[PDB]
Amino acid sequence: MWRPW
Amino acid sequence: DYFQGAMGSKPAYSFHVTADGQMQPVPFPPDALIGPGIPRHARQINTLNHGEVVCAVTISNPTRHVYTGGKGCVKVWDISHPGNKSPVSQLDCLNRDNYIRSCKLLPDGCTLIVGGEASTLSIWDLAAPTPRIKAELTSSAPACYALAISPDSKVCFSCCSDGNIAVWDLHNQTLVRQFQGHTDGASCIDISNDGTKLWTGGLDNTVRSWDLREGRQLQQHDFTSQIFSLGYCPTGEWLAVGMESSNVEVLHVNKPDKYQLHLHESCVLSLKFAYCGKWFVSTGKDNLLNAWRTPYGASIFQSKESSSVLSCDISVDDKYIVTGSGDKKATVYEVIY
Amino acid sequence: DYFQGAMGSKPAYSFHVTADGQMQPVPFPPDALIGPGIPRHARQINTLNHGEVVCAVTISNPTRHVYTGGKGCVKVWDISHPGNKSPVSQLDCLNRDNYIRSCKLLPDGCTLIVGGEASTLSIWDLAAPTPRIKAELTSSAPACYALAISPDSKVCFSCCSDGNIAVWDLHNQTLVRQFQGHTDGASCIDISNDGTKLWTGGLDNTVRSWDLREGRQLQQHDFTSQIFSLGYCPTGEWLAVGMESSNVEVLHVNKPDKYQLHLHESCVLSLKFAYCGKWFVSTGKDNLLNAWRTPYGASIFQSKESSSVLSCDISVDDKYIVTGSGDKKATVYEVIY
Repeated sequence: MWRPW
Repeated sequence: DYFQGAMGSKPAYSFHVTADGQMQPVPFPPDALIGPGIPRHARQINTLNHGEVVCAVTISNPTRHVYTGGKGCVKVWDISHPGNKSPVSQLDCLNRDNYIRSCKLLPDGCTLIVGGEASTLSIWDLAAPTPRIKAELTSSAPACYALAISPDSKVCFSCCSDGNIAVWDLHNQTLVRQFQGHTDGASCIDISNDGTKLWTGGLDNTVRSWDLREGRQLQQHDFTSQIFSLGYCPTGEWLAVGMESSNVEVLHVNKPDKYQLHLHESCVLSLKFAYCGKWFVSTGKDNLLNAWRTPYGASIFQSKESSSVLSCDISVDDKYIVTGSGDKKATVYEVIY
Repeated sequence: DYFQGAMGSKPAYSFHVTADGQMQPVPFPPDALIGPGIPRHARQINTLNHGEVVCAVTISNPTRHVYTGGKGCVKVWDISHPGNKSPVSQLDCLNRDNYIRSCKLLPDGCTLIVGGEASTLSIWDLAAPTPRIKAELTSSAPACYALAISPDSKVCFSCCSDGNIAVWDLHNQTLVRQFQGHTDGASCIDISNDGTKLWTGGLDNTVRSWDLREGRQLQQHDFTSQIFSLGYCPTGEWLAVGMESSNVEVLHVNKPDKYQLHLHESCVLSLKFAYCGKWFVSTGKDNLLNAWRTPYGASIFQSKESSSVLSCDISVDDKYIVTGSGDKKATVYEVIY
């Protein structure tokens, strides 16, 4: 899953 | 206490880029940093101890409750009662291991739509004593990364992990349109001030605009980094775009020029215009909440938080800001004029 | 190279004291921190390595040479090319160990008067590329803490360690009068914008005004700590006063109200108005150079130096600020508008 943090 | 302005200065951080262009530092007009509807400062007034990283925040209208999206659930906090240290309710939305990524209120405040790392968007009736699920929208994309609601309340747009923008008729929970174009996750979304155009950002380094009546892609802007956030100026003309590269860029809609703003040291995770349109905020993985003058980006205030700032919202009267944190909480600020 | 403003805020530090005793935080007008001739940034452009604490600084008019007074020696620095950063001449005292307290140029840049912790004021001829001492004015007072020159150039006022103000005829090199009244060292001095009133502060906790024609003391203002510095606003009406308690007080001339400003943690050692009168600076034992809006003291900029800031001057063109340091140096700042 893309998670930018 | 009463606070007073005190001017600071930095190496030039705000640049105007012309058609050429040709980047010149911006000479700020007299009402860049001060004026009617321009905040003097912001004061932290609550901390909401969600206990998971807060990927999404929304404030009720009237302002009274805050919704924080963490892992598995949305928590509802009554900020009108000062002493509360715990939510007044919890909305269990998806697998306890998966994050809520976006939540939005309908214009009239009675329903919340929640999306996240799952293929279903839940729709919550907020009138019913204890809040309850009214309906679900079941996408075929694995995740939703961002939601937007139409100003007439009839449609929800979902930014899908496959790049598609899903358009849902809320009445009968039917996908009525799908905007295809982004070749990697669509990360962010807003609607133009006249309600007729959609603007989306992607992990394919583009911002796209879409005609809502005709159904087609209109414009594409290609960037040298991924887009994480965006916001359309409610008084029109300007689109703010926050980048993985740490830039904020303010694009002049259907025009040659733009501003580039440089006060983050890391990814610009989220952004939101004030309702009056005269200023906006950006939040960074560098822990900063920055306030900016529209369009040219004079720095009105800065607030450094304890951890990355993933999410934000501004209340309908521009009196409060709420941010969501990598330190597993949300922060409520009062905007002081 | 280029700089931009960025607004900040602090707990209320500027208060207005009215004739009826009330003390309220000042509501700043829209041009408190912004406007033509209001600095946006002070850039350190030169360090002048004198090698003794710099108790006195002055700048030629036209701007070109800076004079730094230390222990035993005034150094001369050419800030045109260079500034950076070696002296072009130096004026040595007979006693290497005598501390300099004040130096002032005559309007035509050809004469420097030098005073300090000794019984003589030296007058230096600077006309014929090499300096020479041309006159010594000999005091009964063991020390001079401050000098002022009359606008017509005929007279030098010397603040004596015994409280007296010695009035020296410069052409005839003779003592013409004494302004007697300070019951402890006079520390500071300025002339009113019409040129008719003398203002002095002392270690007796008083500011006093004097009628330059009559010779008579006019006003007296008693304070609860020692006065270390003062400045009269060149466009009139306001007298800034720097105290040992850390306050800067801005007195309304001939009126019963004043401002109290609180951004120093220690003694206010020196102070100077800009020539346009619209802002001024004060310097602290706390290492701060603070710039202040006239009269209510909105904080335009702060710069924290490496050591105590003992002295300052502003050039007649308002383009430069020079401060003298406890770290045995002076700093040249370019004022960025």
